[PDB]
Order: sequence, then structure tokens, then C-alpha cells
Amino acid sequence: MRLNTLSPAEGSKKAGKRLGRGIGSGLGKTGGRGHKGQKSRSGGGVRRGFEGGQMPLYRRLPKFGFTSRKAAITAEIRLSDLAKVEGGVVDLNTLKAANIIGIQIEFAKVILAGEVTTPVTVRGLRVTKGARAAIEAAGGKIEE
Amino acid sequence: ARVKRGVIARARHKKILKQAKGYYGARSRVYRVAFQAVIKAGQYAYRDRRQRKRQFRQLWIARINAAARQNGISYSKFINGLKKASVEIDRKILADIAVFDKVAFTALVEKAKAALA
Amino acid sequence: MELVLKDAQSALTVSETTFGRDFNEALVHQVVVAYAAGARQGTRAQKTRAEVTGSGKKPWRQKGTGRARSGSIKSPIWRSGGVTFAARPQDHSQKVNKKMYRGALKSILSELVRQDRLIVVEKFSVEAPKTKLLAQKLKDMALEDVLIITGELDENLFLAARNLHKVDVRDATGIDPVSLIAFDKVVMTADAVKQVEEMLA
Amino acid sequence: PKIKTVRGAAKRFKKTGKGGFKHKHANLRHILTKKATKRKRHLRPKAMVSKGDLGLVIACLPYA
RNA sequence: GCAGGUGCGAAAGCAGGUCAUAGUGAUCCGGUGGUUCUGAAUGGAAGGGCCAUCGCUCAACGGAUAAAAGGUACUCCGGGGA
RNA sequence: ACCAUGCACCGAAGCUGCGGCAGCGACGCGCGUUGUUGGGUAGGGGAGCGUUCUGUAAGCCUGCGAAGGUGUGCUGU
RNA sequence: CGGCGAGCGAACGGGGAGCAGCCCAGAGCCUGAAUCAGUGUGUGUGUUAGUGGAAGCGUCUGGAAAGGCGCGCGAUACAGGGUGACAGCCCCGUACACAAAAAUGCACAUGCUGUGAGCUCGAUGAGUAGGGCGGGACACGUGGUAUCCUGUCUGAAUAUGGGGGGACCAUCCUCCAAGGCUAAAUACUCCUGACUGACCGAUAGUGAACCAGUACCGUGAGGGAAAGGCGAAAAGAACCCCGGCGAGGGGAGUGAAAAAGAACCUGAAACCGUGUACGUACAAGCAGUGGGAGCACGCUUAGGCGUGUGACUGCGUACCUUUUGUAUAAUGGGUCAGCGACUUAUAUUCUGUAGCAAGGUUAACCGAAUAGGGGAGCCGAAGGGAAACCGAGUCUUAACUGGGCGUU
Ligand SMILES: [Mg+2]
Ligand SMILES: [Mg+2]
Ligand SMILES: [Mg+2]
Ligand SMILES: [Mg+2]
Ligand SMILES: [Mg+2]
Ligand SMILES: [Mg+2]
Ligand SMILES: [Mg+2]
Ligand SMILES: [Mg+2]
Ligand SMILES: [Mg+2]
Ligand SMILES: [Mg+2]
Ligand SMILES: [Mg+2]
Ligand SMILES: [Mg+2]
Ligand SMILES: [Mg+2]
Ligand SMILES: [Mg+2]
Ligand SMILES: [Mg+2]
Ligand SMILES: [Mg+2]
Ligand SMILES: [Mg+2]
Ligand SMILES: [Mg+2]
Ligand SMILES: [Mg+2]
Ligand SMILES: [Mg+2]
Ligand SMILES: [Mg+2]
Ligand SMILES: [Mg+2]
Ligand SMILES: [Mg+2]
Ligand SMILES: [Mg+2]
Ligand SMILES: [Mg+2]
Ligand SMILES: [Mg+2]
Ligand SMILES: [Mg+2]
Ligand SMILES: [Mg+2]
Ligand SMILES: [Mg+2]
Ligand SMILES: [Mg+2]
Ligand SMILES: [Mg+2]
Ligand SMILES: [Mg+2]
Ligand SMILES: [Mg+2]
Ligand SMILES: [Mg+2]
Ligand SMILES: [Mg+2]
Ligand SMILES: [Mg+2]
Ligand SMILES: [Mg+2]
Ligand SMILES: [Mg+2]
Ligand SMILES: [Mg+2]
Ligand SMILES: [Mg+2]
Ligand SMILES: [Mg+2]
Ligand SMILES: [Mg+2]
Ligand SMILES: [Mg+2]
Ligand SMILES: [Mg+2]
Ligand SMILES: [Mg+2]
Ligand SMILES: [Mg+2]
Ligand SMILES: [Mg+2]
Repeated sequence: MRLNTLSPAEGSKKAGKRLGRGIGSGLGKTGGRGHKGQKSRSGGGVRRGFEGGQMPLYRRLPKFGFTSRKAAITAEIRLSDLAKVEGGVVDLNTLKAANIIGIQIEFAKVILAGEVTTPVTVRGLRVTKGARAAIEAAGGKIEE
Repeated sequence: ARVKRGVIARARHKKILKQAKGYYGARSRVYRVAFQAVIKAGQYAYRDRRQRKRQFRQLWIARINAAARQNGISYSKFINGLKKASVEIDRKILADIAVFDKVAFTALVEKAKAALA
Repeated sequence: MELVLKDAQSALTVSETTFGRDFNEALVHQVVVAYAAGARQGTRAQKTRAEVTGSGKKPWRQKGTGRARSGSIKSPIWRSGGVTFAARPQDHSQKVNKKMYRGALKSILSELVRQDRLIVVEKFSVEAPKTKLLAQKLKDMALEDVLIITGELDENLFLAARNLHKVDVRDATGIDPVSLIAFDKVVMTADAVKQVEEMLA
Repeated sequence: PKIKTVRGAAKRFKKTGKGGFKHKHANLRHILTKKATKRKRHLRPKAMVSKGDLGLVIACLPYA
């Protein structure tokens, strides 16, 4: 094998479109833009959501809701993440050390996602009913 | 990576102009006119490959009609009689025979007549 | 996996995953093309219609002269005008995933072994920084175009190789896929072989 | 540069589990005495964006 | 049809307006009541959300602004034999 | 000329014949078989030619004549 | 934040580069003690001229050798440039090793010198903070709007006091305005050197490869070109001839070449001629195409064929653009040559391809590193709900026989 015997994988190097280079190419003389009008123009075309002047969908529908600031500092923890905490006890600080939750997370909940196979002590976190059953079947303990 | 077009553009124009030899005035000298002349020559040739088959059948038929009437029968009756005699010689050969072998063509006419009545 | 020495005629046992894997041509090709793209400087420009020197005066009035309408002397349509899509300095380098780079290197090293182009020796050195000495050494072992990889960079060997254009002397950590492919033969010391091993895990 | 979210769209659509979008129904802001209880009741829960409008909504919310 | 509560009928039943089909106005911005859902150190509060409801002959009635008539023979540009 | 009856013939890039190319599908190992298809603007899909530049290339061709220019012949859809 | 439109768009917190702290608002005591500036002197590096710097011949082609072929030699030098074609060894360099009378940058060092360290006591920036009115700045358009600045009118506490924590109050926390100085990491390039380019190569690249901001235009501000190449070497054509003691040319000579002669490498096309073949003066139109005689020239079988022409004859109203539709008497093009229009950067989604896979991947930066380090982050494995919150469920409702969105 040499610098002149190496080829890319088939289908990995599709050639780009080239508009306006004659009849045979299939893209001559209008470059796929069709005939006249706004969309045929250089720089032409309407903005996102524009509907031709009719009250667009994102304005004829009402706003709703508000954004929870508490939600942004609350995380969920899968059962599969319980083992990844090195030290045997799962709490906010150990979860943060293992990169499981964000640094600014203040509240955390263990849910029934994945599976747990070791006895772990969960401290200071909330735990769903199913996740608690799973942890306790794995010989673990949940301390508030 | 600037690309200069001269060599390729000249090759292309020269190809077209070579195809335009013999044409009148600008059609053999001027690329804009010559290109259109070459395109139209091509269109005509495509049309006339079909037309040529038409024209030669028309000519063979006229000659067969002449030679047949020299032997006392019209073209249409001659063809019908040959069909009834199971003679499958086509009109190119019939025209050639009518021109070059008049005794043989007379024999073909006699065959057509014997088939007809 | 067993790599048989040339000068000491022993065998160094090596990872099958490193020196005995199948050749992945698409992966190697991506990494080699990326290395070539990484070598580009990308230094150039042309001038748009904005950057050509000259004034913004409309060359002639919009209507009435019988000429095509002109707006700028710098229009790319015009001789001396701007370049329509004038180039700018560019960064042509590409990302190579760490694992993709290492996999390419392993494929290359294995293919070199399969082609009998990797030569392992226990030592490769010169007495003095003399080009003639290294040329003689290479003639003795019938090497002409060769990449020499040692465990640690040497002064005398590096100097001796400098004026030999078909010869490159590398530390083990200074290998690259293109060099491994580009030279007819690769000569690696056993110390360098171990070092490359620990580099590719 | 980064695409800018259409902020008004972000205040009216939320992406659901399979990639659709939920929105609040129109016509439940004001004059409501004349509207039947049944009609207003069916306007209370959120609804999914229809297939025709999904393209517009997606174009407005690149970061949903 | 289901849950709750109701009216008329002895009962079977009928009733989620009117014989039916017109009697209408998105969204935004705000107003009023209810509801700790939220509450920028914390406790409150303000503000916000949610539920109910109110304010348009936006009648050019899918409503471009909260807010708008004319003249040009002094005229000008881009276009159409649409 | 017009009406009616009938048999002939002419007449298209329609149909058939002979040779060739290509798309798609069914059936057997890119090959074959077999069915069929191949007018086309806007436009979508697929596949290529050639140009300058970088590596391969301190290689290869070249004053026993390069590039460019101008003819000629052969050659591929 | 926002006619909640178009748009505008943080912070907290995290990873990096770099890091440095100090004086006055004053008196003791001490003293001059760090710093700090000029200024010495030295001492080192630079800078501004330089020096040395390896190793080749024969033969072939050729105008000429550096090319071919043969056999050598140097290389810490095979960067690069030149030389009659392409040179490691012909030349200039290059690696490497050296060099300064004089001037000067910086960095050390210790002499003169002013600025004055550490120390206790004490002091702690008022028309200022804050407010009313009008504006402006803060991502924040006055909004429920904190905070900053102040044109105008006012106006405190002052340490037991005061500012802030996004209306506001209480509590707690945190900081100390109304005096000032401060290197580094950051920005740039008129200018100098060296080096590099999948940058251009004379309509390109600077406007300008050339005596160009010139010629030229404009009252002026200002605008603003075109124009490169003989040859290796001028050996740039002695002399003779026609010509006006011309222009121009023919010889002669130089040269590899003058059809390289200065109007100079190559020398395309439009356009214009001279020569030869064939056709053309009874013939109607997109000038061709199909058929086709005759003539001329030429061909290895002596036969037809090849090349050129094209009488006569079937058919046949250019191209582009725009249109329902154009031979259209609708547009555009006098012709040629050269140039001239879907790019680039970043974000986002989808397809293909490659890697890894319930994981994937790093950014800045570090590092000589296209390596390696760096996991700050980002995306994914969970959704529902406006939200609190619950969670393979969740929301709706007093509650679902249920229903919406999810789960396989
Ligand atoms: Mg098309
Ligand atoms: Mg058009
Ligand atoms: Mg149209
Ligand atoms: Mg259109
Ligand atoms: Mg434009
Ligand atoms: Mg993290
Ligand atoms: Mg070029
Ligand atoms: Mg000609
Ligand atoms: Mg230019
Ligand atoms: Mg890396
Ligand atoms: Mg409401
Ligand atoms: Mg009634
Ligand atoms: Mg009624
Ligand atoms: Mg609070
Ligand atoms: Mg309307
Ligand atoms: Mg309207
Ligand atoms: Mg006009
Ligand atoms: Mg018009
Ligand atoms: Mg009309
Ligand atoms: Mg036919
Ligand atoms: Mg057919
Ligand atoms: Mg067909
Ligand atoms: Mg077709
Ligand atoms: Mg190349
Ligand atoms: Mg020397
Ligand atoms: Mg030469
Ligand atoms: Mg103070
Ligand atoms: Mg104030
Ligand atoms: Mg205030
Ligand atoms: Mg303040
Ligand atoms: Mg405050
Ligand atoms: Mg607060
Ligand atoms: Mg504290
Ligand atoms: Mg120029
Ligand atoms: Mg030129
Ligand atoms: Mg003379
Ligand atoms: Mg030359
Ligand atoms: Mg010339
Ligand atoms: Mg005549
Ligand atoms: Mg006559
Ligand atoms: Mg005709
Ligand atoms: Mg019309
Ligand atoms: Mg017509
Ligand atoms: Mg006319
Ligand atoms: Mg016309
Ligand atoms: Mg015209
Ligand atoms: Mg969730």
C-alpha cells in the first residue's frame, strides 16, 4: 500500500452540485430555481414561519406556561449510574464527582431506569417507588 | 487554483468549426453562426435517415409501375398478383430487376397475371 | 504475535491487536487525507468588488446613453473588477477522532508487517555524526529509502541522516501515518517497538 | 453563527417524546360567555401540531 | 356512553338550551375573581403560571401600526403589450 | 363530381423483420435467462468527461525535441 | 428583553492564559532599610561591516551539457540561486566554525544620588450616598424594575455608621462609595529581516511587474489608464545594390535560429489577400440535409475507391429569452479572442460513509509536537405536567368505565 493506492469507501464522496454549467448537467440556465419570483432571486426567499401575510401559526396560537427555575437545578439519576459512584454511597457530591449530575444541581431523584446489581446507600436524594424497590432488592439502603 | 480557459475553449470552437466546413459565409467562419449551422445539419440528418427510406421506396414503386405498365398491368394489380403467387421479392429488388433484367421482370409479371386470373 | 529481529535474530512478542489487525483502507485513507489537509497553509486572498481600489462613482447615467447599465467600475463583470467570490485565508485542517487516528495507525503497522516492510532491530546507531557512516550501514543492510524509528532521538544518528533525502530518523512518539506509508521500509528498534505498543495500548 | 430561535414560537410549542409538538388551543382567551361549555371544555387540554404545520414549527425551533 | 349532582314523570324514560342551518373576531397587551403551582440569600411580598371571566363595526371582518389625507403638466426609477 | 356496393393499392418515427445500446422487475450464478420499458419543459434522482493546482514524484517522459499552435488517421454512447 | 413583531440577548457557575500588589487623606518612633528614577561603571548577551567553509572526471548527443552512458568523490553542507538544456563536487552560497575600532538594545552587578522601608498610636474621601423631575446606560423598550450615570431641584448617616443581595419589608450574609497608582496574559502593523504558500502569473496579481498616483480628465475636492519577454552572448546586421545622401526592400555577413532584425519567443481567431481545382450569368426564400451526375487530383490487387467540387432533385421559416402560443414584423447579440454569475464562514437537520457504542466526543489550553495530555462541556440512554412534583409512567378530574402525551 502506497500514497497512490488508497481509495475512499464507495458512496462516501458524493460530488457537490454545480449549477449553471450547461444543458447536459440538468442544472443549467436556471440552476434549479425555476422561473421568476422571489425565490428565484439572489438573496430571495421569505423568513422562517412566514405564511404569506396570514397570521402565522406561531402567533395565532396563544402563549402558555412559565419556566421553572427549580427544574434547572433538579436532575434524574438512573439505577445504572449507582455503580459508577466510586465509594459505595450515592449522594449529590459523589454523583457530581463521577460526572453523573451537573455541578449546580441541588436536587436529584433516582428512577427505575437501567438495572442495579450492588448494595449502595442513597443519601439525601429522592427515590421513586420502583427504584427504591430495586435498590433494596440489590441489598442497598435509602437514607433521607 | 485559477483555471485559464483558452486551450479548452479553442479546442471546442475548433471542433465545431471543423464540422462547419463547406458552409457559406459566416457559417463556416464564425463560431456563433457555425454552431447553429452544425446543430441544424444534425437535426436535418436525423430527420432524413427516415425520409431516405421513404424516398427510396417511393422511387422503387414508380419504377415498378412503369415496367409493369410496359407489360400490360398496373402497379397495384402487379403487387396483388405477386402476393397471391406467394412471391416475396421486395420492391428494391423488383425495381432493380425492372431496370436491369427486363425478361425476368416480364416473367414476374406473367406470374402475377396467372395468379390474378 | 511474533516479530523476528534482524540483527539479533530473536523474536519480540507484540500485540495482535496492534501489529496483526486487518487493513481498514477507508479509515486509513480518511486519516491520510486529513494529515495532508492539515499540512496546508491556506494563505491567499483576492479582492471583492469592495476591496478593489477605486471610487464608487456610477460610471455612466442609468438611462439614455445606449449602453448597458453600469453601477460600479469594480463590478466582477468588468476587466479590473473584483473577483465575484474572492478567496480569503482558510483553515483546511480536519478533525480526526482519537480512536480513528489510532485505528489507522494500527492498520498501517499491521499492513507493513504483512508486506515485509517493517524491520525490527535491537539497535540502530552510528559512531559519529557522519553521513558516510550511515550510508555504509544502510548499504550493508540493503536499505535505500527507509524510515528509522528509535526509542529515543540520537544526536549523531540524526545529524548523519540529515543530508540523506531518502532517509528520515524519528523518535517513536514522532511517527505519523503518512511517513509510515511513504517510505519503502520502516526500521524500528525493539525499544521503539515497545514504545509504539504502549502508545497504541 | 448560531441559529437564533424564534422566541415567540418557543413560548407556544413544546416538543413531545416522539418529536411532535404540543400547543395550547386558540379561542379560550376572551369573549367566552357566548361560547358553549362543551366547546370551551374541548379547548382546555393541549393539542398536537398537525402534519402540515410541523415544517413551519420545526423551522422556527431549531434547538427544540 | 361514563362519574358526580339535578328537574319533570306513577313509570318506561326525557333534559349538557331553543325545528335546524346566520346572530361573529385569532394573537398580543392588560383588567377582575379564585388557586401558595412558582416566589432570584431565607420568610413573606411583588410579578408570573393555572382555572373562570372582561376590554375590538380590528366590518379591508386570518385582524401589517397604539397612531396616517392629498398633488405632481417640474417630475423620477424598475417593470408590462400580463 | 356526388350516392351506393366491392376488391386492390399508396400511405407514419404506429406495427413487424434484422442488427445494436440502456432502465426496471421476476428467476438462476458482475455473468446469464426471461418479461418489459427507454418523447419530454419546470424539476428530482443516478453516473461521468475535461481543465488548473497538491501528494504519489530526487519517480517517469523530454534538445534523438516538452508545453502551446496547425493538419491527418484511428477510437468510444 | 421584544409594535412579545422583526429582532436583541445575558448572568451565576465551570475549564484555561496570566498573575502582584500597593500609596495619600498624619503623627510619633525609627531613620533612611525594600522598592523606585536619572546616572555611572563594569559583565554578559544581542544589533549595526565581515572571515573560512567539502567533494568530478571520461565519453555520447548537441550551437552550447549541468542531460545520456561509464567510473569516482563530499555531505552536521542534497536550503536556494546562477552558469549556452536539468550541476551535491563550475560559481555564489548552504551545514558548521569564527569576527568589531566604533555606536547601540537588553540583562546582570555593584558605586553617586533623590523617591523613602518596617513600626505603634491614630485617621478612613459631603453638596457626597439617597430622593423629586427629565434623559441616558445596563441583554432588560418603565414594565412589578433592582443597579449604574447625571442636566435640574434637593440632600443624610458617618463605623454604635453605611452599600448590596433585581419592586418592597424583616432576618441573615457579604462588602466599605464619595482619593489615587499598578506589570502580565489582550489589540494592531506605516516600517525592517528571515522564511513559507494545493495564492496570481501581464484583461490575472497591487491602480501601478514598465520612470504610476504618472499620462490624461476636472475650477476644485477628486478621478485615473494603457504599456512586460530579441539572443546564451550584441556577435544589434562591415560591405554591395534599387531608392530622395529617403521610407522600404534585395543581397552579403553574425548567430543554433534573422520565417529570433529590434514593428523582434510562441504567434490562435475574427478580418484581408495571391495561387490552384470544381461550381456559377433562365435563376427565386434560414443556404443545410437526403439523393446525385459531371470534372480535377491521387491510390499496393487494376479495380473501384479516397479527396475536393456539387449541375439537378425530395424535404426544410436561425438561435436565445419570454410566453397560452413566436419564422415571427416581440427581446438580445456586428465578428473574434480573453474575462464574466450558486461561493465562503459558522450553526442546524437529513442522506451516505468511517470509528466507537449505552455510550460517543472533547473546547480553550498544554505540549517542539497533525502525537500525547486536557472530559470544562455537549449530545444520548425517560417521560408526563404550566408548575410544585411524580416517574415507566404522568397529566386531566372528586374519580375515571376513561382520554392526551409516553413506555415495548
Ligand atoms: Mg430539467
Ligand atoms: Mg429568466
Ligand atoms: Mg411566472
Ligand atoms: Mg417560483
Ligand atoms: Mg442582491
Ligand atoms: Mg462535568
Ligand atoms: Mg495558474
Ligand atoms: Mg477558414
Ligand atoms: Mg484585479
Ligand atoms: Mg488531541
Ligand atoms: Mg385567561
Ligand atoms: Mg321554541
Ligand atoms: Mg330557529
Ligand atoms: Mg426570596
Ligand atoms: Mg381578509
Ligand atoms: Mg391583512
Ligand atoms: Mg420609465
Ligand atoms: Mg417586453
Ligand atoms: Mg395582449
Ligand atoms: Mg415507414
Ligand atoms: Mg416503434
Ligand atoms: Mg417511445
Ligand atoms: Mg427521456
Ligand atoms: Mg503534480
Ligand atoms: Mg565552498
Ligand atoms: Mg533551450
Ligand atoms: Mg471610605
Ligand atoms: Mg443621585
Ligand atoms: Mg431610586
Ligand atoms: Mg448606590
Ligand atoms: Mg437594595
Ligand atoms: Mg432578593
Ligand atoms: Mg462567611
Ligand atoms: Mg495589472
Ligand atoms: Mg501573453
Ligand atoms: Mg536601409
Ligand atoms: Mg527561449
Ligand atoms: Mg514572433
Ligand atoms: Mg445557366
Ligand atoms: Mg424562361
Ligand atoms: Mg421546399
Ligand atoms: Mg402575449
Ligand atoms: Mg411556428
Ligand atoms: Mg424580417
Ligand atoms: Mg426577432
Ligand atoms: Mg440588437
Ligand atoms: Mg423529563
